[PDB]
Amino acid sequence: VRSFGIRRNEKIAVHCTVRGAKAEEILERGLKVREYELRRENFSSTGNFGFGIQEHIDLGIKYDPSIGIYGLDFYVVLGRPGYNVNHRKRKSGTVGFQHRLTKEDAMKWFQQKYDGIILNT
Amino acid sequence: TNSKGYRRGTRDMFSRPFRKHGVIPLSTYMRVFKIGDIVDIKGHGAVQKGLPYKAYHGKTGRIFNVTQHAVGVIVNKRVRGKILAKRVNVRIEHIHHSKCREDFLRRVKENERLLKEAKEKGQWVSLKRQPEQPKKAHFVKKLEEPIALAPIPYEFIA
Amino acid sequence: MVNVPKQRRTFCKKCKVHKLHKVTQYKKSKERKGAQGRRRYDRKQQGFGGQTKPIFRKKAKTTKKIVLRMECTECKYRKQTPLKRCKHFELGGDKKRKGQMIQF
Amino acid sequence: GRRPARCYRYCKNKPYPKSRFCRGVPDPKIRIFDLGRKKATVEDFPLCVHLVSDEYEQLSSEALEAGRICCNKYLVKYCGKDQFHIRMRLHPFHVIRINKMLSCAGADRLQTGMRGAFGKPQGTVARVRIGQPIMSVRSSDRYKAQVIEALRRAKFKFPGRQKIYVSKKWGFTKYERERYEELRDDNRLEPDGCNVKYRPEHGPIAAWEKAQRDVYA
Amino acid sequence: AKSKNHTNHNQNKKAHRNGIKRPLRKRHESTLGMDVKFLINQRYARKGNLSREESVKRYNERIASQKGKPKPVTL
Amino acid sequence: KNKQYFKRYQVKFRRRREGKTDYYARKRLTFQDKNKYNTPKYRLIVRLSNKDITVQIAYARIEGDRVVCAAYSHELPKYGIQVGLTNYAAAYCTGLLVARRVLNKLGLDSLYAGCTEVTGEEFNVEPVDDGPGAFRCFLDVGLARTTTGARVFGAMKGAVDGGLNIPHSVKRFPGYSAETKSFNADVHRAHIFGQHVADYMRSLEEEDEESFKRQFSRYIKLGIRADDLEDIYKKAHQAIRNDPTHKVTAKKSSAVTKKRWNAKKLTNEQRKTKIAAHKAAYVAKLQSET
RNA sequence: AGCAGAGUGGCGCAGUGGAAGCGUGCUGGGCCCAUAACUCAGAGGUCCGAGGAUCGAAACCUUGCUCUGCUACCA
RNA sequence: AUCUCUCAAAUAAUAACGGAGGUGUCCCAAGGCCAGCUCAGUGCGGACAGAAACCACACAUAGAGCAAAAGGGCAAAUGCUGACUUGAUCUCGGUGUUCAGUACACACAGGGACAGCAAAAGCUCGGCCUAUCGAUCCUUUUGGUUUAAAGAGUUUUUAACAAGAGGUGUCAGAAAAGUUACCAUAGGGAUAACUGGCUUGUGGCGGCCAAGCGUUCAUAGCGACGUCGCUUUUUGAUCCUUCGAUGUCGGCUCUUCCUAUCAUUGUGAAGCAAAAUUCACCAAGCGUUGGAUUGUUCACCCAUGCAAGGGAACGUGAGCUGGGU
RNA sequence: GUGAAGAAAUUCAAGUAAGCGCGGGUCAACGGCGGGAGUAACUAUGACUCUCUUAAGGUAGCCAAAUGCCUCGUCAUCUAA
RNA sequence: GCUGGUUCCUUCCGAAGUUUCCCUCAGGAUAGCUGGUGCAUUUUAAUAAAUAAUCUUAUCUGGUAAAGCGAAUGAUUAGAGGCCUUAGGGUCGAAACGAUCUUAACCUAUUCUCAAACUUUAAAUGGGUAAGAACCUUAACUUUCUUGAUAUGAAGAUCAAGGUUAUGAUAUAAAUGUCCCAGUGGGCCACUUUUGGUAAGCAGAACUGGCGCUGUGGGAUGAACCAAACGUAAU
RNA sequence: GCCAACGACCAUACCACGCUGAAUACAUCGGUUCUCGUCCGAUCACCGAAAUUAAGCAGCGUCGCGGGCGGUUAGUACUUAGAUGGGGGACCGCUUGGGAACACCGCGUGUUGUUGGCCU
Repeated sequence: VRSFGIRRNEKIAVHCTVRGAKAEEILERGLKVREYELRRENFSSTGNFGFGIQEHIDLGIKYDPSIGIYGLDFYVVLGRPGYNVNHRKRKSGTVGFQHRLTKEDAMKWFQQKYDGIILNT
Repeated sequence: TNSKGYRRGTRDMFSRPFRKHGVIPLSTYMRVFKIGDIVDIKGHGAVQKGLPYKAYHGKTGRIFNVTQHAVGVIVNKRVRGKILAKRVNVRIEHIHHSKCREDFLRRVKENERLLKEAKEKGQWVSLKRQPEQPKKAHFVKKLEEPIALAPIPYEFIA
Repeated sequence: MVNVPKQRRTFCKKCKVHKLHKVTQYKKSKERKGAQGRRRYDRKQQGFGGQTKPIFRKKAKTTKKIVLRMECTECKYRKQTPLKRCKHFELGGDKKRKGQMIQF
Repeated sequence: GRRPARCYRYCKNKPYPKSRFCRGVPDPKIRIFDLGRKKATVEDFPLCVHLVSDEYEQLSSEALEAGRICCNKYLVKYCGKDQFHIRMRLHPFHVIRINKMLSCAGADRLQTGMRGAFGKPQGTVARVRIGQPIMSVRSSDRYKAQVIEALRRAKFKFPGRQKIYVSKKWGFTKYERERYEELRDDNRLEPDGCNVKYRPEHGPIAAWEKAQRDVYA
Repeated sequence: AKSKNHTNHNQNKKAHRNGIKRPLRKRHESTLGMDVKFLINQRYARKGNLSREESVKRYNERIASQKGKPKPVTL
Repeated sequence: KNKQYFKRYQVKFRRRREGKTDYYARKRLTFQDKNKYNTPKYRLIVRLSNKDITVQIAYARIEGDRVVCAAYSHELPKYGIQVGLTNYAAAYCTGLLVARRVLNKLGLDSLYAGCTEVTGEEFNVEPVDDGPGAFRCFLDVGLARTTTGARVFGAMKGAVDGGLNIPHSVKRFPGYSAETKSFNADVHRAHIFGQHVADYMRSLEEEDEESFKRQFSRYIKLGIRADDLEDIYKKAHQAIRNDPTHKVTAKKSSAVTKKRWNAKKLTNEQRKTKIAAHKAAYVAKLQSET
């Protein structure tokens, strides 16, 4: 784009995906950093949402000043079991209005458990 | 200043007419043609290894080739004037059947049967083909609504 | 640029199987006199005719259709095939690395 | 180079385009295709009238502008400024076919005896079938004597023979005047700017029902 | 020198003076340019049709030697 | 958005919507050479569900595809197999089923006996002489991926060991270590005799009682211990080699017009009057306020 | 009518796809009894317009605008 | 030579120095083929986060990509990514469009082989198809391990057959710079300068409606913006006639006819008081000049004039003149 | 002509003079002999100042010359004009 | 390869002005047309159940008119409908985050017109094959085969059954191999269809008819216009 | 009346929305030791069933979009053929016979192959 000296094929960033039996603990290590009464948006209408943090040391790790400080963004994806029909190899179909989520479904799930009030700010 | 050469002039011919693009049917990969099953040569846009070139498309022909996945035809085209035969090789999905034989074969088996019913009374064959004729001389009651019934125009002014 | 592999396995006219071959050039093979044409053009210009057989101007092609002799490694047979009209050329290949950015 | 008017009485060159391929096209100055109170509703102007010709006559771009200005000045001096809706129904997309003859001054000295004969654009023209309505006015019923007795001075800018129609439609809509009344009365004609709505029944229910609501309440 | 050229005029009329004439007509047409063999496989079978009265009926009793053909009705 | 977007749309056909074929494999599967005219190509079909794995034999014609032979895991209850209907062990006997069922159809029960004592043998059967040319068979993988170790090859394995005739290679077998064979031919003896599953019962025999409450459940409901699995297969295989029952069924019948059942489609008299039942309500909802 | 082309910092030019290049003016101070010269330092760019292709175009491409060149005919 | 889109009137074919363009390259992957996996965009998003990056989720009928122009095809591919490999192979002859149904070339289907991926069926005899290119003579490789050198060997040389390549872009193939006002020839109207001829963008030439001007007053005289029409003085056009010759530009002398009228006879109009002058109808009867420079038509003067208008067979060289040309 | 290989025709080697290139000299030898902005208490100018680039920049004199497209140049005079 | 002349009569027949190739573009070869020379033969040749050409019957075949923009591809005129929050001016407000219009965006419904290089359908004229005895069904034989166990299938030879041969209207006769046979390879015009140009008795063409080759009766006249296409004669 | 597998014709079969679904099932769901790919046992893969009829799928409803198909538009438009037919040309009127279309109105919303199996 020439605006930042960055080009094609740069290996510019790092990412990953985590699902099942490991995501539920790293999120709650972030909710104390998130002060989990989170703002309103912070939210998409798909029923999944995410946030971004500074000071990635405070989830119970050693600082180790040879590594550097890092601000991070996160995105957790909720769902309904059966959603793989859009992503299975065979007999693969869409959803409809249900069981497809809205923004309220996560906002229910954010406020019912973990008690994250919506902060309509 | 050009035809000369090899696929020029294929505006509406050689493509697929509307709402039939994408993946080929699989009916036409199944068909079978003996020697003498008279067949057509036409255009296609879904087997891009082979074509009949710019002049042929829209002509039909005999088959005297039986091969792996090809058909070799005899076909008449106009030179001025030595109208010759041509032997064209083509993958099968360019090709549709004649149905012009396909009336004539049931012109056969009726005649083998309608003579077979004629083989019990004798007369008469009546077995050739005749189009519509001068019909008759009816008399026609109204029967339905006597005459006048008078549509006479007046329509110009608008 | 035409990268080519240094080794390839093609038809060998002697072993009648596919075996590894080597590939080299043709370069020019200077006109070794006194050959049959050479003993005629040198014949008909012992003096005072002046350049009858026409020596040729009017250059046309910007590059020549290069050829590569294909020596079999096994039974030392050599063969021939053209390759298409490209100005740049190299053997060995320096194999292209797909998907990498230009460094620095 | 603004060649005289006699050279294009016949559409005999090809139906031309205006392309995204050839750059160099000059300006058609007709930036207005309708005059009068364009902010009027349909109820403001019940009357309609066109102006039409009787050939396959090619029509030049220039008298369209005269057709704009000449009937404008009569209608602003006779029956109020906003009491009509002038419409010139026609766009000159067609191009004329010119080599410009600025071959003077000596420093150039070859171009063309007639080798070769390509074209350049200088203006536009318009192509007219039989009965193609061109210049039309949507006004009230009390100015029929105003428009046609101004339409004289626009017929004598559009060439040849031209007849004059008085419509039986209710303004510029696609509906006859006596036809206009009875289907308007309940819901079936819903008013808009220059037009109405044809048959809100299909569909499927609520648009008929929302139109059912406001006419009752 | 641009006089008049390229033109197909009268040229058709002079072709329909001798009739337009589909090539000849033939019965046992040539066999060339095909599958080259297939063609010589017939050459074996062209050596095979020896019987009209002698071996044509000998196999028919040998048809019943295998009590008919009840099994292979699909293959 | 997308109003006129429906107008220029067209589809991919029907089985692409419901995700059944691909049209890319099957066309170049059933690409018959045209020199042979209508000698069938006779491919073999294997499909699978979460509870069942299926085996079909079919061929194409002009109108469609006649399916001469069929199989299910539903028949294996007649052959002593109660549970585990999605095993590679279970994959073997299913391909073994039709492998002699066709031999009853064409009468080739004697010849082409196939691989008898299976311990994981790469046995392509030989084309015999002086008589019946053997009925060839071709393999489809449907839509699943043909990776080294797919269970669809296990349906081929009982088919090729029963006497069927396939151009068959071995590099896609489970247990044949891709880096690098080293054909451990005895791994199918652990596969076909279910030992790869039977160890998992034994390696969870003493660790979790809840393991049996989890998967390989209902083996405890029938007392199926982790010892006797292969002999259930071996006794089934000779019984498969005895006779397939050719699915005789004579209920005949409780089927027809029960009960209606699927909402016959409301013709023009009950369409517009349903609208007329709905049109008069909306003027009544306005006549209520005045 | 092809074409040699050019149009870049106030002005002049240099720049063959990774940079905005040099010089003079212009701008500030020191040096001056005060002005110049002298000394240090700063500032100065839709690279003629619209597009093309691409990892990036002042340069590569053609396209129009401005402007010489440069000989030719004769809607 | 050569490629597309039209030009093309719905088979094909096809025109001009008609329109829009393109090509003499490029690629060991941009090829061969199995494997997974779907882009143009756009919505809601998410520390630093816009035109900013990156991840996520929905809508995504192809609005992309496919080396290059333009068409066409293209959706678990013919694209993205990945694996692995050389069919860009040897070989035999036919067949497709160029047309005389030739040759080159390029595609296409085989038969035989040797293989290459894929589990198989299959797919592959180069770029997804319409371009991406050449004949003898030789030079020259690669060739059987090949015959010929004519008396007989041996050995080297050349010579031959067979596949390519070095080469012919004016593309079926000569090796190729000028000008003759000293120029001498066969001829040509198949081909101009001159004279006539149909045509009129050009220009002289009127009509119409009136936006306005004319102190007021649209129309006395004017008439813009636009509307549509005749002549042949030129100005080009075109090539129809004369190339075995039509003596081709001016002025002098000199008959003539012509109205679209300058002024004289008879009127009418007016912003026509008169004098003066303008408009417009009818009207070719006599009139339309003497000079400075130039070779002139015009141009521009000086003067007469109570006042100086346009035009015709290029009017006219066996009447001249020859100043230009 | 001299060397080396080679059975030999032949293969190269060492060589290698004059020419052209290479180094100067020369135009009473052919033939050449630029533009750009800025700049003076009116304007106009350009005595000047900067920059560009060449083998060096038309110098002393002439002139719309018999030689200036623009031409029927701009200005007095000869002329009734 | 360029011009002039190329000498006796009647009878018969009667063209070319095109494609390619060529340092060709005024000429030659080339096919084309024509003429000659016979020769083989049809119950389509000698005191039809077999053909070859125009319509029918049936069957495929194309995007040109005509349309078509309330589909794409564009280009394109008018306002309207708006929660709008893209929001430009504001406004009641410290701004408004309260509220209020307006104006730019936007969507929704439309609307005026258009297309040689845009297509969702789509003509007449004209393309193409077919309208049987060289058949049509039926047997079991053949296969040295890559295919397939009926050692299927495909094609081949050979028996079995078979009406009157299968649309109309004709055939002034059909059917072929040489000489590559003399010429000719410059054309012209009208109607529609039509580019180039403002255009023309100009050029540039596709499909016919005619002129050159052709007199002729008729618009006085005039190669083409419209009647009709020319053995000697009377009506 | 359905369900599966394989299809075939490939929108009357689609999409948006709403509703239902007996059985057979299809699915959903569950685990990770081996085959096995994986950043990630979610997609893939191996094991098999606790729970489920919500979705998917099927069936149906909507003066639903869409598409199929009929009827009118309309003998209109264009048109092969013909003329001593007009018009200043432009263009149109007749004789000769083929003859449309979008719009506009209505009807319809998958038919089916074989292979099983289910039985409201």
